[PDB]
Amino acid sequence: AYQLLLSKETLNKILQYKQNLEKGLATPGKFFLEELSKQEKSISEMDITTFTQLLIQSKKPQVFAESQVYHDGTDWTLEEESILGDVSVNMPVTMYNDGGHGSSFKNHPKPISGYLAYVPGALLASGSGPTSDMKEVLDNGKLNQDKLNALYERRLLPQLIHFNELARQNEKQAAITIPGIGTGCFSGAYYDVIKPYVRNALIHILEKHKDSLPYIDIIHYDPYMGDEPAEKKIGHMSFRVSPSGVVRGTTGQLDYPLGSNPDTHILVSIVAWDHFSWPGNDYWGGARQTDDGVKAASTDTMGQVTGATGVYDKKWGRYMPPESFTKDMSDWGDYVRENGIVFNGPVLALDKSGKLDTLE
Ligand SMILES: Nc1ncnc2c1ncn2[C@@H]1O[C@H](COP(=O)(O)OP(=O)(O)OC[C@H]2O[C@H](O)[C@H](O)[C@@H]2O)[C@@H](O)[C@H]1O
Repeated sequence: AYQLLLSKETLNKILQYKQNLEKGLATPGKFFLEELSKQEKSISEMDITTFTQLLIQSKKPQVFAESQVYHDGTDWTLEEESILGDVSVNMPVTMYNDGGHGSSFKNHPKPISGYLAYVPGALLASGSGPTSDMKEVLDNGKLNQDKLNALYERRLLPQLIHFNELARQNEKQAAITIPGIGTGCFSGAYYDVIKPYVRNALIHILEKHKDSLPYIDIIHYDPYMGDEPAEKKIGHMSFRVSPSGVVRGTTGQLDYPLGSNPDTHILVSIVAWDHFSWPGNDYWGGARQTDDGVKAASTDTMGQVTGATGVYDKKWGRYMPPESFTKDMSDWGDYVRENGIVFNGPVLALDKSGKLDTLE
């Protein structure tokens, strides 16, 4: 029902980390250790896929990565955090509204079927000393455009390759909507300077891998505000920058961009996710707030992850937990605590040749 993806570089980091845990050169963080203790095998006796799944399973339904983490053995180590930020997840979804924040959403008369790809952006904020992503892309506290290009390339390429093959298997092209990933909460002190960097990072990936993405046609980038409305042609792809608060009538994220439709294109939206949380994040707590929480609440994301069938509330634009649970603490996070649900699924990685395959 959901699929975890990662780059070649991320699998090399899992491999190194697994080796170090076997050799005694590393010790696991508190939350990864808790998930290992719920299982019988040791680090040495486990395969790389089981190891990867248990590290991903340390994610909690709700965690604010920018403010609630210490980046040490008390929660998640800088090593685990390096791996976790690179993990993305995708799932097919029924989109019930266009994704408008607050009361602005428009309900789909007939729910649209598409896909969500949850990808964490550069974590450049912290309430406890520098993050793994701050160490990588910052040179003396200044944003490095080329290091940011490398980070987003590593995170977004496994999903871009995944949806390119899916659109070829469906005989359609791809229409992908992308928000201003890493430009809000995760930008920290760089809030006033980050928007051009994320837009240039997306241009860079699509310019680099255009030969590997033929069945990808529309890229609709909506950073809400702080970017000039523009149309750019990257090879065969059309990259559009249409900030909703700048360009009135902009197509919503969970809606078909202009020049795409259900018969010619498959609809994919990127979701600005968190290193340490389950896909919905804030919406596990009932709040339809961030890009992450608005997109999970506006789709059946919670139904995909928990396996339960919820009920869409047209007035609040939220996918609510089953009536049988609530009749009796009734948000989606309490549903998972009541039923013992864990975030654990299949995981694929890009190999040397640039294709997705098993981790063993
Ligand atoms: N009313 C609005 N309507 C539409 N878009 C908005 C609005 N306000 C801001 N945006 C834009 O929505 C875009 C994304 O901003 P963010 O949601 O913070 O994403 P991140 O990657 O920085 O932080 C990830 C964390 O936030 C989640 O909790 C996750 O689970 C993580 O914890 C920005 O371009 C905004 O300008």
